[PDB]
Amino acid sequence: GLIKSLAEKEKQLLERLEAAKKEAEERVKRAEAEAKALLE
Amino acid sequence: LVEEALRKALEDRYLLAHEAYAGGVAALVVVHRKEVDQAKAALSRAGVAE
Amino acid sequence: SKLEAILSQEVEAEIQALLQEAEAKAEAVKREAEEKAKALLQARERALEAQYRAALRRAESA
Repeated sequence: GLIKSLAEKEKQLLERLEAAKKEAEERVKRAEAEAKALLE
Repeated sequence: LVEEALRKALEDRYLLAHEAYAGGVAALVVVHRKEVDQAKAALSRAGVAE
Repeated sequence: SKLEAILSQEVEAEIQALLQEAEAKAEAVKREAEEKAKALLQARERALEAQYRAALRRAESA
């Protein structure tokens, strides 16, 4: 029964998907900084 | 009967396991949360159920 | 096995959508700013310039 293995694969993947999203939204918080600055 | 049904529906992307313990053999089908619909449908044919 | 292959690919195409999605929404914010400021620097150019020509007028008349 492999089972354990593939039920680990779903964790790794989720935290890679998670990680993509996070750095993604960081870029948004980055464009927010310039958006104030460029006006200031 | 459950295995054949599973194989056609799922392909082989599932884990089918069984062990005896008295009171039949406990069996499991494991699928992705996306394959769930198909996996259950395979069971419906087989006549065994959740 | 084949089980994990499908799970990878499924997750991976979703990754490709998150990353671009944040980025474009950042760029659009960035580009909003560029416009926002430009219309303001223009607007204060306009007003002051007329209030300049007209100001000197009132002097000239004096």
